[PDB]
Amino acid sequence: TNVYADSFVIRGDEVRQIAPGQTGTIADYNYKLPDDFTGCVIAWNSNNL
Amino acid sequence: LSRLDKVEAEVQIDRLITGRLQSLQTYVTQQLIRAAEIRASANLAAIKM
Amino acid sequence: LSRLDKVEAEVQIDRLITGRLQSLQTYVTQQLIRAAEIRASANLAAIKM
Amino acid sequence: ATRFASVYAWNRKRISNCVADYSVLYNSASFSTFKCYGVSPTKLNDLCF
Repeated sequence: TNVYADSFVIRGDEVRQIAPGQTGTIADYNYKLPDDFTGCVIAWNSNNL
Repeated sequence: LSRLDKVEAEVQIDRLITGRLQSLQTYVTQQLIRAAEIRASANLAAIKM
Repeated sequence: LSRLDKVEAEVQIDRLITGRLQSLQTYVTQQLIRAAEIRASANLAAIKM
Repeated sequence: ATRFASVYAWNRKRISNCVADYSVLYNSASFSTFKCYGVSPTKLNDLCF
């Protein structure tokens, strides 16, 4: 019905928080994913930029 | 509920729900069969009356 | 089946199978008990006949 | 601690008769892995051991 692209940059460690049902620095204060989230978390290295 | 966060708790609670609901269904099925036995005995007693 | 890959689908389908099969077993058990009640009533009606 | 034990000789410091605050240990997030088993990292502050 719609697609929403949510865009940001984080440590390659803290990427492990971006999933439904998680906690931590990013999950707690920056970006929280709902328990019934439908979607794809797409992330890639950007140490070139 | 005092000890696990939601997505981890939900697995545990679904186990409890499943087994408690199977305990209830067992109780109510045995009560339907006991109810038929007493129903027969009440019909007999009404005939004897 | 339109939305999850096979291995992730199989867990969800196994949940649906479990709950639907428990619903069917509950139906058929209550029908066996109802059948016994109607059997007793038919036997009584054959006696009254 | 300045220097840790060797993992063959892992050291068990007993912590007891004290008041804790595990949100200091968690949310300060100088760490990298924080797997909590059987207890949530958050409800951990709401509980006694």
